[PDB]
Amino acid sequence: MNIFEMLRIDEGLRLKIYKDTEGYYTIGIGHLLTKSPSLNAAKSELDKAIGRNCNGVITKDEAEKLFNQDVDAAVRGILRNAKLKPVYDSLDAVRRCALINMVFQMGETGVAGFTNSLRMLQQKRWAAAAVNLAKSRWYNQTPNRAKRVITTFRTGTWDAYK
Ligand SMILES: [Cl-]
Ligand SMILES: [Cl-]
Repeated sequence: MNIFEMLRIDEGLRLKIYKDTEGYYTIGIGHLLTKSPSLNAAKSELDKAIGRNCNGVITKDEAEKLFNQDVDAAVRGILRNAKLKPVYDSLDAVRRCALINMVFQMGETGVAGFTNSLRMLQQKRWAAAAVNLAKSRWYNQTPNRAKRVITTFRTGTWDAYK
């Protein structure tokens, strides 16, 4: 299992603009287009992102291209971030994937705000970190996806995804 398979399970693949769980305009494998109500702000952001007139529809190849960009942006974002980097560096490979997962979904800024959870992970206090992570809007809004990520942090294995 790897980061790509993991995120593909959590986000799905959609070739048509669609609205995410929060009502935001998204496409492909979890690629946020805009936080704006406007479907047109979305179709435009979309053509700008793809470099063609898409009219809200992209191909598989295009979805995977955006996905590669986003995973790469997530990983570099973490490595540049004074708060995230030390956590990432202290973790084993599987748990590193779990942190990338959260960063991909909530952005660098959102995750960096999980101060206490971050401390616990860095302290290798698995069980306590799992309990803390669950006390969040994140967990309450997308519980099944959050539980899979949380179990990943707790156990250090891919069990939740297999
Ligand atoms: Cl809560
Ligand atoms: Cl969910």
